[PDB]
Amino acid sequence: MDARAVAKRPRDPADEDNELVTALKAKREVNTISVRYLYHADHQALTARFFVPEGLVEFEAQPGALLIRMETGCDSPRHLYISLYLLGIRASNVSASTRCLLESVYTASAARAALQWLDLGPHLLHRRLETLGCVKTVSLGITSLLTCVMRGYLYNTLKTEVFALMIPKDMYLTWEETRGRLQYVYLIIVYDYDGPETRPGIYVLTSSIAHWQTLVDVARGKFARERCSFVNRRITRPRQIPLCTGVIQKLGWCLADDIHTSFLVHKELKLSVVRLDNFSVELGDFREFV
Amino acid sequence: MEANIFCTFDHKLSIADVGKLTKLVAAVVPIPQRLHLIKHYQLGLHQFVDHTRGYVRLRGLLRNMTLTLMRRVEGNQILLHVPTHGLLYTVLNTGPVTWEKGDALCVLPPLFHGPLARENLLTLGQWELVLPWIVPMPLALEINQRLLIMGLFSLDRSYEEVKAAVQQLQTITFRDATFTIPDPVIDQHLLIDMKTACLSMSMVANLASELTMTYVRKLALEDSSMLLVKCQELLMRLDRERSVGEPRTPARPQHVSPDDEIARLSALFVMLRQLDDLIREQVVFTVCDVSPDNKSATCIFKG
Amino acid sequence: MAAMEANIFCTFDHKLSIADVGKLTKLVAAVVPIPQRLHLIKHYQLGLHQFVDHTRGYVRLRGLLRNMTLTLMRRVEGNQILLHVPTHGLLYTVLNTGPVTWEKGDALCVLPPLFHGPLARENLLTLGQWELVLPWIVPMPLALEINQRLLIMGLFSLDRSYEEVKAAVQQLQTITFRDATFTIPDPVIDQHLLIDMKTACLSMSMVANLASELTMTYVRKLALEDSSMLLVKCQELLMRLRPQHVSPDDEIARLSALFVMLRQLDDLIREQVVFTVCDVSPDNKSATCIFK
Amino acid sequence: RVASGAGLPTSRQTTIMVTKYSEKSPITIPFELSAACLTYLRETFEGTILDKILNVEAMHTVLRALKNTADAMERGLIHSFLQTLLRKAPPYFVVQTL
Repeated sequence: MDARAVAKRPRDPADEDNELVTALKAKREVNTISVRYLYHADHQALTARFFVPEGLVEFEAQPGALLIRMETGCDSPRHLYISLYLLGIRASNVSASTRCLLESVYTASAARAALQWLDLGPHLLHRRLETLGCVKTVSLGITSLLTCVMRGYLYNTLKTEVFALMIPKDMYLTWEETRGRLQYVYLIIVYDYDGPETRPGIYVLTSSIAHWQTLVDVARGKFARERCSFVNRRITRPRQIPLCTGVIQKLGWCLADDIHTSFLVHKELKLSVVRLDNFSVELGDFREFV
Repeated sequence: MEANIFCTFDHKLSIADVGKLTKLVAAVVPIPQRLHLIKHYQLGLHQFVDHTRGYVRLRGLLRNMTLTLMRRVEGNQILLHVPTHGLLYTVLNTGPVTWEKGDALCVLPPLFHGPLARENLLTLGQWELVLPWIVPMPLALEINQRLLIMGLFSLDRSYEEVKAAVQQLQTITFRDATFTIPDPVIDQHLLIDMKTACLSMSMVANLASELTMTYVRKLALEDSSMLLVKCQELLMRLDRERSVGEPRTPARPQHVSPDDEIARLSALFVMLRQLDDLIREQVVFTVCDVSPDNKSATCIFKG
Repeated sequence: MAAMEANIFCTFDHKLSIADVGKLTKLVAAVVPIPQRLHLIKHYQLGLHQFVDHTRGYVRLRGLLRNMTLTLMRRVEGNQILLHVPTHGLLYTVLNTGPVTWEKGDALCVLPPLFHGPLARENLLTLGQWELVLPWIVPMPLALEINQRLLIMGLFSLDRSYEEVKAAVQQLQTITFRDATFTIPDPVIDQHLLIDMKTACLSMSMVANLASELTMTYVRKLALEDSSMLLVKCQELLMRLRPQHVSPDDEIARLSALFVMLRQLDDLIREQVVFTVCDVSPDNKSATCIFK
Repeated sequence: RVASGAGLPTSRQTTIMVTKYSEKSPITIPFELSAACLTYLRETFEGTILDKILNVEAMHTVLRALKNTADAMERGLIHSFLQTLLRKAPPYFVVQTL
């Protein structure tokens, strides 16, 4: 081959005409559609359309929320897309005032019954849950078309605006007074153990730690209270087999400096939340720890 | 242009056989080692098929094998392409179980059952193109637990209770289609792979007993997290509240050789390393949207 | 600030000889951990050397590297040093440092260096009472052995008298692998290693409770009727001289928690892969990798 | 065939037809180029006397790889062709018996 084939600078797609234009330029046809600049041709982010019942449109109508699929023992619907905020009423982490606050908004023909699917089972919630990503461009309707972000930065179409993730203040915690310039986000479910039933809490933990070994070690200190309940239930209840004090999982990373407290106001109701700004998405598997 | 992996055959190909490859335009294909050219013998999982070796040997080799999706079937060539991490990649639903949106799919070696059903698509002269199953992650955790319990019962068999309990583990039941998992045991005697694996759990289940006793009593003196005192009584191993037999403390090792005690710890973790391949299931794809009739679905690559 | 840079420039402040600068050309594509990530870094921050302590504890040095960001070496000039952060998933090429067989297809994990059998060790570089130190990249089976034996050193020290412990350490410092001896730089029992036991000590007892009544007896079931090399050999290692509960619905879930402890107990010696070899060079002066 | 006398079996016509097939054996040549040699062959810096020299070696190095790749293509064509003949060649004592 010629040396020009290797000495050449890499081809610029912007220097090339759009592929739809090439078919038109060869025949000089003029369709009513303007293909001279395709929209959404440049997106590192990945997305998927999610048709959702209208009873879960609340709060998510503002972009930036953690969708999580919830498989249910019923064979239809097979996979309801619970909002992370809707799961907070189940959480013991939420303050009793905050629990009574948002819960009034969630009454619906469907969402109010969605909580019943959690209570019925015996197995732990993380076996049902599966993280999906983050909201962008809600369709708003009787069957709203949520657009999840599997990976990459959230942003408005045509890069007009960078959407921010909304993490509720009650679930948030810090591992250090002096954050590093980078800190990965980790959604975490914690299973405290009690007689009749477990009453799990929810946590989101930005941390400069990245390696999994050092990450779980600091959690073994702060959650040692539930850890004491974990071994205590084991000696208490043979045949019963509780497992996992908690479940770390990677969710993304943020620049730390961009973080600042904020609040969402749906249906004229303030709700203070931590607000990651330029938050790239990097989801990972659930990682059980004892 | 795009990077590709050519994989020409050797046996003559009927034109009708090439049309079966047109049904496999985009499906997972294991490869023993990355190369720019691969013989069709190396192609597929069939290169590592074994007789006496059990399912564990396939999974232990397949985890090291590099995945590679099909791109464009052509004449004498095969255009394989290795997925890049962080990008979406459609996969054919070769897996018996129907896919669901958002699941973390992960490769497992095939487990064809008793009676004949779906046939291998390419029986090209003795060699045949088997493919690994694509399964959702929660089921992959489930199938691995089934075979190991069936190996725990590989010894005892004459009793009716074990004879029925294996039949229940043999029959999985899940959403939509149900399936049956073949018994690793054959002709009474166990396959060597399950025997190497079942003993690897049996070592940790028993060697950990006496060895951990001395290490609990000393570290528990600090009463830091306080749980270590409860950990000391965890080792009594019982359900009923036994009364006045008077060994309330767990039994402890005695008269061990000073050097052999070190070797017993070396004999402990080495069993964990042989056992590790069954312990974990790395994700390889994460499906987003699913095509109707579950024929195929887009999946971002992982790993 | 801006996302931590993929490309990092390090400039040496101290004067360096014309001979030493050519060693950096031989040092190209080395794995160079860095502390804080920044577009321009002082050379004193560069390398592993600043974390050394008078205690010279190896167990802490193994931990601190795992929080550090690895950066491959690239393109040395007359002073500029073009460190390049490896973004995940790309197929990087990695020049080797420590003498080891490597061999294609092994997983890799960065570890602090283990001095060779002569005990002689010329420094890779020196610069004004300061020495560059690049942690070794090792095959995964090698990393599992070097990491577990330190845990054996801690548990053994918990009981037996200090005189017998130190004599055992010389038996433990050696680690043959691929016909190549290695030795730990001053292994130490310490609070950094004391926590390695407590996370293990709780991990051990949980397996004894999660174990099935059959699984503890399963090896004894085999010796009663069969015999083999692995069976007879393990029988000396531990045991002293029909199931009662046929509950498949219990065992299917009882092991499910037992697999959790097997994940946690392995993680004390398991570490995240940093690279995955494809084809070691026949010269064995370079290697091909991915992961990140 | 051949004519034969009376009282003997004859030789009815025996048409015979056969079809040959074909084999295949593609080859490939990897070759490496240093990323610096590419970036110097591509971008051109200030016209300093030293950079022009390094740019000249960067240009010749690509020809050293291409011509080596072409000669390797011929060595492999001879190698794959001779490897093809060796599979087709019977051991001599069989050909002598035939």
